[PDB]
Amino acid sequence: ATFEIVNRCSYTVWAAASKGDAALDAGGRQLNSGESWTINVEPGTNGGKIWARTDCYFDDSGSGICKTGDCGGLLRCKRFGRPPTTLAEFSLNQYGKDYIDISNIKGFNVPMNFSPTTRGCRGVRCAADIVGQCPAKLKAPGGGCNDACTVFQTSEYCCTTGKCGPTEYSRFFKRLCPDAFSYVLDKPTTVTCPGSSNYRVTFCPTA
Ligand code: NA
Ligand code: NA
Ligand code: NA
Ligand code: NA
Ligand code: NA
Ligand code: NA
Repeated sequence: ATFEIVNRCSYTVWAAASKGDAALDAGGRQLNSGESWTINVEPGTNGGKIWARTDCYFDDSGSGICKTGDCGGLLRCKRFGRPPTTLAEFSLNQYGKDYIDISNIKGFNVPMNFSPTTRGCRGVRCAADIVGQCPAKLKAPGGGCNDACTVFQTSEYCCTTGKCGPTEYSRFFKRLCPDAFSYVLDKPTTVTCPGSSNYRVTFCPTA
């Protein structure tokens, strides 16, 4: 499957793509404002994620640091990124269909649209100014808006027992972005697409 990743932000981002225990395609790349990077994701990929990283520095070996979404200091991510990270999430070719969503469960750093480029389903978007409106206690000094699990490490925010409810913090994310997951047991906003669809992830879609 192809994913075109497009940076419409006025600032550089470092795109990242991983399924948690491996890179997808090259795993990461710099995208200056306006640049597009197309990756190939193997059919059947389960639990894939794409995200933006901000304020990165990398040496020639591709080692360094980002202020949001850092994946163990690598340009080319093999693992998931450090919150806060707006997440494009997908599982492909799962009994004949693809499943996509956007999640704020690991916080928010960059606004995002995640849409099919082929027929048969709609896209999802979280493009509100969540960083600007972020509750004081969730603001990440390094940048972005943390989720409450990251900040407070409670069973209720992290849904550790599989029994949690919405919270004042999850409701903030849900108010600003109704079409993204705001906590683990949120009413799902997953979209079913035809199996083997192709996609576009756009950072700052309303820029
Ligand atoms: Na992101
Ligand atoms: Na990184
Ligand atoms: Na998530
Ligand atoms: Na506030
Ligand atoms: Na939260
Ligand atoms: Na936007």
